[PDB]
Amino acid sequence: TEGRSRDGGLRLGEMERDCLIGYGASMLLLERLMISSDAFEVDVCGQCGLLGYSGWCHYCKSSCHVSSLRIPYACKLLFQELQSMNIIPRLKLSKYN
Amino acid sequence: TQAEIKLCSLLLQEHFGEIVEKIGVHLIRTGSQPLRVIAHDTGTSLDQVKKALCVLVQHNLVSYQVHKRGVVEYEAQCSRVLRMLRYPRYIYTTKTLYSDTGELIVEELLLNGKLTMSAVVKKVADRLTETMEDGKTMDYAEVSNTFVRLADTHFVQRCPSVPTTENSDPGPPPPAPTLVINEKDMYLVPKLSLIGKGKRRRSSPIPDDGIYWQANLDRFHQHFRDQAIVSAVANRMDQTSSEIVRTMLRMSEITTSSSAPFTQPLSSNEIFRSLPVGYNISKQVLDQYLTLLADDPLEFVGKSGDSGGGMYVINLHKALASLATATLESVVQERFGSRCARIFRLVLQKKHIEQKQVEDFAMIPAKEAKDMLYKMLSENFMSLQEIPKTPDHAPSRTFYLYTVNILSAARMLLHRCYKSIANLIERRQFETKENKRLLEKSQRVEAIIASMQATGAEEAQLQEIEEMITAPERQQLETLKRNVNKLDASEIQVDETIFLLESYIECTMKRQ
Amino acid sequence: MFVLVEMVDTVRIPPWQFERKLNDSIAEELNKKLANKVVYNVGLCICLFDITKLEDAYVFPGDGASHTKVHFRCVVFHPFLDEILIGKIKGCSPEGVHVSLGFFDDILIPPESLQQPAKFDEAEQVWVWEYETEEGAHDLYMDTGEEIRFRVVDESFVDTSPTGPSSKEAPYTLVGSISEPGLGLLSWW
Amino acid sequence: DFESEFVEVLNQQCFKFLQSKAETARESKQNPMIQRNSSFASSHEVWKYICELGISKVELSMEDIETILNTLIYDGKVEMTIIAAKEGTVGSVDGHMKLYRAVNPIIPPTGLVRAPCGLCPVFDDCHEGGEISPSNCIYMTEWLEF
Amino acid sequence: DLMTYKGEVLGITRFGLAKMKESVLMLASFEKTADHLFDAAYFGQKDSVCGVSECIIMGIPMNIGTGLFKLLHKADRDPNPPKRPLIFDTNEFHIPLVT
Amino acid sequence: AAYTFNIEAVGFSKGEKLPDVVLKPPPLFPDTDYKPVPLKTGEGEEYMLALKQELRETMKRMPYFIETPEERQDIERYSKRYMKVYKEEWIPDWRRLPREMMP
Amino acid sequence: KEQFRETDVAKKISHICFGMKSPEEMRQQAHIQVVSKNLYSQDNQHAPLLYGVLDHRMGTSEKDRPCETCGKNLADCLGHYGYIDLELPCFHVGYFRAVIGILQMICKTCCHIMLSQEEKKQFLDYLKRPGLTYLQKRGLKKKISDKCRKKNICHHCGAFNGTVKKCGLLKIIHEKYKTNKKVVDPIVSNFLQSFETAIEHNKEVEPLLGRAQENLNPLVVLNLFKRIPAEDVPLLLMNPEAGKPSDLILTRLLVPPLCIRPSVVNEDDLTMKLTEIIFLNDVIKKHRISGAKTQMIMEDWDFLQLQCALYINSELSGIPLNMAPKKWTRGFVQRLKGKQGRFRGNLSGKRVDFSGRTVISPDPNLRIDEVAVPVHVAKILTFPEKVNKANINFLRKLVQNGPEVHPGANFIQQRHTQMKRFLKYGNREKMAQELKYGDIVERHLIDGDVVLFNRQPSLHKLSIMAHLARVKPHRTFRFNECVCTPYNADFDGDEMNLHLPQTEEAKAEALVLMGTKANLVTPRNGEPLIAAIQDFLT
RNA sequence: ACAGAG
DNA sequence: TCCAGCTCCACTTAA
DNA sequence: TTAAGTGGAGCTGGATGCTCTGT
Ligand code: SF4
Ligand SMILES: [Zn+2]
Ligand SMILES: [Zn+2]
Ligand SMILES: [Zn+2]
Repeated sequence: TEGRSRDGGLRLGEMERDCLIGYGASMLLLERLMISSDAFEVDVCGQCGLLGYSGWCHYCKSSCHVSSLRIPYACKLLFQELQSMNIIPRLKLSKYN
Repeated sequence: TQAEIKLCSLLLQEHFGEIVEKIGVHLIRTGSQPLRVIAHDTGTSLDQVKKALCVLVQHNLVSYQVHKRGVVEYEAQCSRVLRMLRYPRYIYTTKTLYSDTGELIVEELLLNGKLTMSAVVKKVADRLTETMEDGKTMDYAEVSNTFVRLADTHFVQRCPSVPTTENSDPGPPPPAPTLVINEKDMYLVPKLSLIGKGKRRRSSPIPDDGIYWQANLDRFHQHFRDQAIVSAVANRMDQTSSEIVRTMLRMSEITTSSSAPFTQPLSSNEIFRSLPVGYNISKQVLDQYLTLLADDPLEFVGKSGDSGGGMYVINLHKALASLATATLESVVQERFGSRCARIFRLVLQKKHIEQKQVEDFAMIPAKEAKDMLYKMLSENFMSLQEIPKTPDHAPSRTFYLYTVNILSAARMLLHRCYKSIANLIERRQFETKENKRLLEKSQRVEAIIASMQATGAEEAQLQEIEEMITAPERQQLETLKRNVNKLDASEIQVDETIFLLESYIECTMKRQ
Repeated sequence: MFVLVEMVDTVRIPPWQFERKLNDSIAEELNKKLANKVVYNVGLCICLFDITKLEDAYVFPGDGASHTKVHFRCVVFHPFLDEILIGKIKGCSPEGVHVSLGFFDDILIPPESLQQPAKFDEAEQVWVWEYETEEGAHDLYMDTGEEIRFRVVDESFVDTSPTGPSSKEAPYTLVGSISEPGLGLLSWW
Repeated sequence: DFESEFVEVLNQQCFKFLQSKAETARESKQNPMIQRNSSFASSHEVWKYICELGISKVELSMEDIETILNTLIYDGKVEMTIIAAKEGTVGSVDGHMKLYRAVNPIIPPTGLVRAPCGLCPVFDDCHEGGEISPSNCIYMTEWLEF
Repeated sequence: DLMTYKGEVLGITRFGLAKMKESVLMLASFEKTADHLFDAAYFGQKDSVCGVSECIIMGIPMNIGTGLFKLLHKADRDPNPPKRPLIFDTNEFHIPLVT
Repeated sequence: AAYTFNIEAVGFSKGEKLPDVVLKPPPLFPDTDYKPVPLKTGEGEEYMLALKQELRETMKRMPYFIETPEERQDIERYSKRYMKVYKEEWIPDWRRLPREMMP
Repeated sequence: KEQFRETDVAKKISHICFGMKSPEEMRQQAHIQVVSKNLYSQDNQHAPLLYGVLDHRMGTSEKDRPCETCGKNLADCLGHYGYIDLELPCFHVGYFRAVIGILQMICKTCCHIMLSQEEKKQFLDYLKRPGLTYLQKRGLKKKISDKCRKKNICHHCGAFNGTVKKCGLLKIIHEKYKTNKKVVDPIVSNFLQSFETAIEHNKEVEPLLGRAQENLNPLVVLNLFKRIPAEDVPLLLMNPEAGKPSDLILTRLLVPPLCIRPSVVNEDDLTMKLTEIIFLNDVIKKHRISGAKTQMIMEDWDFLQLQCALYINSELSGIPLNMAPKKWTRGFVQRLKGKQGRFRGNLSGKRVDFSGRTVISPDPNLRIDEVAVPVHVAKILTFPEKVNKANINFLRKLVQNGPEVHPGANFIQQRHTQMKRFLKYGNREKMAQELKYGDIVERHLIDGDVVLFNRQPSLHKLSIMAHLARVKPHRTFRFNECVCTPYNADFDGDEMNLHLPQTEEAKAEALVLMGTKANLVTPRNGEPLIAAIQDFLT
């Protein structure tokens, strides 16, 4: 949340992101903006590229291609504010090797 | 053309298989492609591409033209694959006009694409041994007598032939031989003194080599164009009025092109000798029909002449527009009622009309006519004109004039028919596939009868066939067969709507 | 009666086992994951046979554990069609005869493939075989499981996957036959 | 509108008078040029017949039945030819006169309406694998039964 | 050198940046956020996550800095260990039956 | 309740007779006022129907019906010669076919 | 017995392929159909309706009422979609300049693309080269559409094709029947005289009949786009695997899950626009039966073209005066654009925890790489230290101190459990004896923790460096005054920020790369910044 | 929406 | 409040 | 004489710094 009245927490803004890039700090820029704000996982169907739930793609009606993915929650919110606009963000997931 | 590519995906699967339709649909969908990328973009082996291309270049379904750097590109004909649906109508119209030998001549050409004349007169005479009995074989004379009568009437045409390499470009072999049509010898048949007998399937060098014969699909469509016009006059005026229409179009078979708005004008002095003599009609009563058919505002025929007595022409493009209108207005009545078809005939005649004039001129009140207007703009039978007072184009200061456009509604109605047939094939293939347990069980009880039919077949094998548990299951197999026979027949009858629509869409295009 | 099945896999080795040779820790980890389980199209995996190629041991960001891609071969109980086996009976049912094969248990001798002079029981579970001269209709298939010799004619794979979101059918089935002359109990032939 | 309950019966009454008059010309078969002229009906002829039948108390005016016969044209059942008023019993237009004859439709009905696909109100929402599909349709499984 | 490596002097506006960078979310994270999204929907344009600004959005570590290289663990491992010899299905005893 | 737009620009000048609230969605298959026209019969229309079903069984048997090749057969056995699917193979006229299509 | 299944399918995102849905892949995604207009039931139960918006088969947005599709709470549900049917089609406001783009290239009669046969072979050979970039695509649509707009006749059907341009808000015109002062064309001379019956009753047709052209609308351009051949689709530069031209005109509309539009804003502006779209699908549906004029049906349709436009973008330019909104609502674009959107406000920069903020004050008795954290902030901030062989005796004592004495611990977490026992209660002498390896003790911030440190207007990279923390009893952040040059701190009521990194790798990237001893020189010109200042020079 | 602070 | 693209309109060359 | 390709002029749509601290 926002302020001192609401026990808010401080803001890595747009400019402070630009300083952490300049140091080349990759995992610190990962820890500040994913691990300690809004870490989350989603079920993704690797066949149709859409988001599923509970290991069940309701689009394809199957459970043989669902997979977990580490994503910030504000991007999962983006991936559902874009489908209502009919701008479908289809994913293709490879193995993490 | 998503309905066309869906429907062509089924006709290639039923008639050629699965590893050929992936090549066949991809050529329709994307365009002319060289050979190496079709194996890449689809993923089959390069040998199975060569099998799928040689079966599609056989049946005149894909073409090939040489391009820059000597590469060969394959281009499919989407209109040609849809004419694989009209095969049972082709084999029947050569049974009415020609003998049962000529019924089998067209059948071997439509099932092999390209054959030599020497091969087809053998295969038809072999298959006609089943149709006969008692020492009478089929001989190669009377088959070829039916064959050369087809080439006189252009139902069988010669394929484009190979070029003579001794005359044109001797030396290095091209990747593709670049075939070309020759106008003179399309119907100039090769002579065959060689005769023989059709073998009765007992189971116990070629002078026209390269001369391949194929079915001329453009000839049947000229013939089917006649019966759409002739049987239209037979319903409107008279059967004697229809035979005169039948007489003129039969005379106009060889003397006009297949795309001509006005045919060759024939004088009434020579129609009289051309008519069959069973009609007790004089020359003066013949001139009475030709001046009352000229009095029709539908303009099936016209005067278009003064010399040589009574000069008269019969119309071709305008006769299709009267049929495509009747094609388009027959569906408005059957989908939305007779009172809605009153409006669709009203707004067609008075070319631009509003709501208040329709309810007056058609005697259908408000709130019942306006429902029949609004369900047709959503079905795209009818459009608005929207003449504005201001360039603001605001809805509160303008006039919405209803308008029926024939061409945009005919292309729309054709696009519904392609999907309509694809749904019938999908319902039949669904009920065929889900009864694959019933049909094989009914096949195994018939295979005991089919295998060992005569040699060592005792009489104690006829009671173990109905004895299997398929005996109450025959209710469903009869419910199967009454479903397949209705969906196959409805698949044929929609093609009658396509030909009346597609001929009107083809004839209105200038193709400049 | 087995087949080797060549597979690839990515194995996580946690960092408290860095004292031990990696060839031993992979083999322990793949047996903890593939043993006594029916892989769908290939059958029932018994144990690891050998490791054939062992690629690089990466360390990914966000973890200290070493991930390595492993090429290996695994021994799999998967009898081919028309093979002759020997095993014991679990019991009898009107659905058929349940044949036990050591580790494996789902072998159904169907009543349509039993020896023909007896095909149905007298409302009893235990199946019979009527020979005319001796032992008419009482030659029984005992539930204690004397050794028989049967011939596999059908095998089937049912995909035991979840249908629907989250919050026991037999996956590897086998149909034998006994009707051939010489099959059956080891006493009879 | 005048009345939907009133003009609905004139559609099936005026057509039979244009049918029998076309039927007696068909039974005449004297001269097919004159048989065509034997099928045309005068606008004043058809108007004096319907008011003779005794349908309504209100008088059927000639200016209205001149317009009810246009609905027989718009239903595609009769034609209309305007001739000059060189001679006539009335000749209600100065120098003109109208003539009606009942005709047939051009074609038998199309093959699209014989399939259930041409009549479907949810045709645009049907696909291969979704909810509405040909493999589970009601409109075919009804039509396959009878 | 960044302004002039495509043969033309390009600004550091949103107009010069639309011609240099290829990532769609990098374009949509700066200016005209709506129009780049509908254009990528129209063209069907696929987008890698190779850029820096969309590694920060998608939560994967970026490529510059300490993400440029990969680390290997130096375990006591023997690649290609001695394989177990087969006994039955060797190739010298099983010449096929068909001609 | 009031909306963002003006209702008076949409309509409703009296202030009453607003449309009712749809409680349950419409059915998948709304019933029809009109029916399919029955099929055409006759000795010509039925022979084409008889000829059509004969073409399916014919063209599935001809060698132009290129089936997919089988694979992943498990073992070899002597009964392979008894299970060999024999069918004659058609060869085209290579003078008409391009050179790139030889097997 | 049990079939093998791969346990944890962790996968990495390779690429994102944008696209669009067909209007009947929306039905395959969604769970319910939304037909009702009212938000809540009228009774005192305050229950949501069963086939309207805020149905809980589409998700939940409060802790009290769970979801119905999956039976899970707010914390676990990924949200589920519904859909709305439209009685008449409407333009999608985002693709409206692309619907005009397709209409300028294809023929408006036969739906083929207006090119010669040789020109199709040229561009489709350009599209086969590998590595075609997004810049090379957008230049090609300029080159293709400029070749189509130079032709006035089709090379395939031969029908005339005029200009296609916008003629107001969400209206498309086609000048098919243009005239000149020259000899009149035969096809345009038929259109200007076929108005015969309309002039008979309406007098005002006669001044206006010259201005009559073909007015396109989503009933017609939907029907044209279904007849585009699939060979001619990539010349429109649409990838046909991500979208079709038929999908640009919407006829069905997904509604978002309820966690996109939370129940207490009471309702969101997206939910209130979805009420007005459902309401207009009953206003049009009633007027088609109750016999409204064509002037009313078109106006209602226009309202629906406006209400699906303001649902997506609520900042349009050419809204008429009688249809302009009274107040300002958020569409989807306004919650993506700007500084307070998703991309700048919630994605590129976001609020973090394990952070503090205090007034600063000087201290020269510290080193140049140390910072003095107050004890009130050192008890709140925690670093999760894993238990291993080297720190077990230390962490047992830090558990035994507890949450109130300073070298202490606020939480404790078991080995393979995700639940944190809050260590203020219970006997900590018992939970210190049960520390197994792999447990996480969330100790306080102690002497030697790498901590980031930031003054807020951050102009260069030395505005944020990392120090080593030391705990001191007062209430301010404190550092040596030689470090006042990079931060540009001045001790006049100055607030600086703090960040405790929560990972070992986040520590070591902060110590090696971002320390003060490794950032003495500025990266701009190599001059030293950490050096002496006033009263250290004097 | 306004005022502050650096 | 300032600034690139898009579209409309006269103005020569060329036949 | 006019078809056409290219200049100049007007319209349109986009953008305008970082945080906390309170009412
Ligand atoms: S719903 Fe069934 S019957 Fe109706 S059009 Fe679709 S496939 Fe044909
Ligand atoms: Zn899926
Ligand atoms: Zn849920
Ligand atoms: Zn065109």
